[PDB]
Amino acid sequence: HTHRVQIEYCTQCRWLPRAAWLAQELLTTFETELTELALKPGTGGVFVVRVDDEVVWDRREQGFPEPTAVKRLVRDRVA
Amino acid sequence: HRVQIEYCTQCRWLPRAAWLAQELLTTFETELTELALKPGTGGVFVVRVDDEVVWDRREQGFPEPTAVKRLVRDRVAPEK
Repeated sequence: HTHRVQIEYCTQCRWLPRAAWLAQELLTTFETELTELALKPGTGGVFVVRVDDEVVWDRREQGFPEPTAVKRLVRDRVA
Repeated sequence: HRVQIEYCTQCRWLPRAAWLAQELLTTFETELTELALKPGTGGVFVVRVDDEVVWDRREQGFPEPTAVKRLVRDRVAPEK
């Protein structure tokens, strides 16, 4: 466990459940490479995934975080 | 306010850890800066609030939502 992942979801948009889901998807696939995964309540329309402080996925740029797509971008950062 | 949940990875406790995270984040969304899930060793299941352990499985058993939410409110901000 050496890398950290963070998911910032828009709280008002009731996106906690999908954030939680993604957290489970990522933690189950990268449990051995992640030191921890954090959920950060966000402002409005916000839904971003960060790996080691670096943004890897932004909703209003790449759309909905499809598991596969986002898991591939997260893996590259933890080859 | 930062909360952390360390669950035993080998025990396949990710799902229950994720559930609790949702329970706590939905009740304390306005008081928490973030809630983290930390994969743990064996049989481990503890909840921490501001680095302070508030719930430990092999001491208080399964993290019943109400019980644990009350202890978390106690650290964060004692309201109803």
